[PDB]
Amino acid sequence: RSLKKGPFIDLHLLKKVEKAVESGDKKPLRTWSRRSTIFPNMIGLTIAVHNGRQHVPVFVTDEMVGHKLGEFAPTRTYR
Amino acid sequence: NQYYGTGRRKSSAARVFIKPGNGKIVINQRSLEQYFGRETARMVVRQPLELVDMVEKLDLYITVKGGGISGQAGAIRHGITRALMEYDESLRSELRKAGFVTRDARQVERKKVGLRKARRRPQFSKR
Amino acid sequence: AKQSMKAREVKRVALADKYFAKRAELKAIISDVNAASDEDRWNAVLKLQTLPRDSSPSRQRNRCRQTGRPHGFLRKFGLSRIKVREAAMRGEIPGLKKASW
Amino acid sequence: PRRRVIGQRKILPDPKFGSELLAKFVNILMVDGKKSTAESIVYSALETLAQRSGKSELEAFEVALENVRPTVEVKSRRVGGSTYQVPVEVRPVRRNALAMRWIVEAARKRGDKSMALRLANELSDAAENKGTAVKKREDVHRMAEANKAFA
Amino acid sequence: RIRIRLKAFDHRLIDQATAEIVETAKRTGAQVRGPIPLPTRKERFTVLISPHVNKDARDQYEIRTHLRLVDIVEPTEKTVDALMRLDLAAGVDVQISL
Amino acid sequence: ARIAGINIPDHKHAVIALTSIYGVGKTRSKAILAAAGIAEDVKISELSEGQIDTLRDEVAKFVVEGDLRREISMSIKRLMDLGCYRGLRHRRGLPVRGQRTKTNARTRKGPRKP
RNA sequence: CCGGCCGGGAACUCAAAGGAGACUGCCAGUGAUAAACUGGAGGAAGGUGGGGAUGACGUCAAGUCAUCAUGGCCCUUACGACCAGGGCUACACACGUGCUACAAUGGCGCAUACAAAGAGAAGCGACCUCGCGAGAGCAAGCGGACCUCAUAAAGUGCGUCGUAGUCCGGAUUGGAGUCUGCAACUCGACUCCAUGAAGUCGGAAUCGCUAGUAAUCGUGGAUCAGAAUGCCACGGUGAAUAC
RNA sequence: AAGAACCUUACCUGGUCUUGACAUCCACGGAAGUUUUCAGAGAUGAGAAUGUGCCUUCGGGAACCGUGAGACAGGUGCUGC
Repeated sequence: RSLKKGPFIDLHLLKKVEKAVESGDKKPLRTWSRRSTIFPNMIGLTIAVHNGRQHVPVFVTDEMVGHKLGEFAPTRTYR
Repeated sequence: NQYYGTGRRKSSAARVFIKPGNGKIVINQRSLEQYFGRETARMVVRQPLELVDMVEKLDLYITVKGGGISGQAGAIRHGITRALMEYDESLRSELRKAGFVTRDARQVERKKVGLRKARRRPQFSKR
Repeated sequence: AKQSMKAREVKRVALADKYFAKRAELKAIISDVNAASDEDRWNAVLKLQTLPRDSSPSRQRNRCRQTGRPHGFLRKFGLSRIKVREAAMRGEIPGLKKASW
Repeated sequence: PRRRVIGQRKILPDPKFGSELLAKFVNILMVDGKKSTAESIVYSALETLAQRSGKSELEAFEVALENVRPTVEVKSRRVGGSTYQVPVEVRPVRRNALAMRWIVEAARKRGDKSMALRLANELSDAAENKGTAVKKREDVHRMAEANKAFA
Repeated sequence: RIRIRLKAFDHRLIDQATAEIVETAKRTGAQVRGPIPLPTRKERFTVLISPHVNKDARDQYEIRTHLRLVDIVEPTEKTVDALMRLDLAAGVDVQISL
Repeated sequence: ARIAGINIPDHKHAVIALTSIYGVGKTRSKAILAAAGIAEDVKISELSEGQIDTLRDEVAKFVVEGDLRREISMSIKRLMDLGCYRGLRHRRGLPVRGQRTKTNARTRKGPRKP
């Protein structure tokens, strides 16, 4: 819907993702960049996205690619 | 030879040159029937021309800018009445006992602060 | 009026005019529809994070110069509405009298 | 008002053959300030009624109006206590205007095809005194003639 | 030839500024065109007179910018330099273009 | 007049009739008629069957009632399967595009019964 | 090449200044021969011509020490300071303010004519090429009565729609795209593809308006990187009633 | 509030800083400034190359930056009774 030219990601996030990928399965990676998209190469990681006070781990899937990380971090808890 | 009236009504401003000849009206390189003669208020310019006939006395080269259809037409009317000066008060005494000389400014009032369109308050409510 | 926020804002202005307005080509010229469609533009947007979260012109709130108020600001005089009225009535602003028509 | 004893305004005569009453009729036809369209509808209905009944534009209206022209209206004038109705004669300047208002109100409803057709049918109906404006006139005359005890 | 455009805020100052700048160039540099009106620019502003609620109360100010063209026709020696280094009667932005 | 599934229209122009099909509106209908060589002023009462055949073999190019319905259902089901914010709003029955839920947003929330 | 495009002028429109005029000025009647009211003549304007700013001693021990200044109470290894993310946009509900409508004096497609006031330079952005489109690429003019914003809409004519929840209505929804911004999920706007809702004039009750006012239609500006149906201002058509 | 994506922000979670981000005094050492790499959510810590004048009281000065104590700074914290 926006940013026609290339997805957006953070330097720390991309570096840590490539490192963990070339290293193998690792503990959940604590991330704070909900503004970032999801590459196809990150499928399998259990990264933990910040929701505002805690970090929710999410298992990246092949469908969870075009969307961002914040789409799966419910912030406002109602009832 | 050729006399002049200015004319203006509601943001309009005209220039009516009046010359003895045919009974035609050439306004802004367009005729009166195709300028606004097809809409309503078709004879707001011909109204002050039956008490003193126009069919075969003289024609008018007219220009007008500013305002809208009826505004420019009333400006043309006032310009005609002001240009009828080579036939001076000798005819205006009759032209005035039916109007056609009152400038009739009555401009649109400015929008007031806190209001909506200078009179419509913003929907008062008690509680 | 939160001298902390005022110092923060002047720091933003300094850092922004220092970094951007001079190196804006990294996002204005390289991000172009040309032969740079390859990893060049990817590395361009990658280095676009080289600069801190600040340094951008959109984080400039344009507060008042006397008080530092964020709301009611006029880009013409650089002051908020309260202070611009005060100065106008005291006679500081030239040509600015009460309008009536 | 309370102190202003000002009178009525002098409206502009009709752009067609000179007439003030049908000019007022046109003035009371207009919504959103569109006067050109109201004049077009009025002229259409006038021609449709003149060609159908045989009379002309100015005469036809007159016959129809007088059939819806009320005699007396009831209005609340309480005098120290009870609040009752008082039937009274209405001025002519308001009488004709109210007749035309009832005409236009009856024409707003009863949608045949268009506004001009609506109004021409309503005028034809008031001509023989069997329309809806005449029904409103009769409702007013029934409200009167029953509470005439208060005078 | 010499396009002199002068703008100010107060008319009862800019008018006499134009009068002096025109007679100090026509008495020796005549064939001038005079103070063309160049209509005024009115920058209006509507602010709130209160720092809080009661928005309906607003103050309306404006600044007028009166302009004038002198439009000297001939670039004379009695004109080109006689226009310069004579910048008194301040409060008026004058712009000379060749 | 047995085009895609429905499209039974009587005394309506070609485009106003094709708008009866779930999957083709106004611009798409005009494009269908432009590619078939049909005018937008004729009705189904006058259009011959030799041209109903062109309508058939042309409207088949775009997604249709069943295909479009199943695509929409599959998209909504994929969202509810991923469980994103959009899927959560879909399951809770609330607007998705950030509309006002405090006072407005009554259509997607349901009638104002309570 | 009929574009005031070019010579040519300060007549005309517009334009910024300085003046005139409208001030119960004159007449008739009424009124305590006073004030004043009514009517009339000239006049564009009759009686504070139209509109605006201008807000009396004081009341509400009203609102703001969160715009700002300051008495005192407190923290002053903190209630001070920096930063990533989130929220101020959350929703079983109630209310206020507006927009959109509920359709035929109207919706849709086409051809046409008439405005005022304003903004503009790390911005307005001609012209040309691409797309149904939002916009993109090259790139003149303009710190401005020349350049841009910027095509004014209602209105006029033509053809369709036959009173149907219907071509009125546009809410919500899935994919894709355009623009600002470092990043548009939470949380922007915009055009297109499909969808089409409730709604058929609204209970008690309640608000605005007496003139270019209401009603209706469109345009600009401040805020702003982007982001208004709000605010301010401008202009077109333009009523009814006031016993 | 003449316009909350971040900013604005004065709120919450989390990580930090502390005579302190903003202002003045003493003493000490370093021209200021510029490019760049590592870890990190960033704040930050650790670094690597460069640059050395405006006047000579010339035990250095007029700026800028690193640190120690004390006077202090700061508060959109309360009180419009």
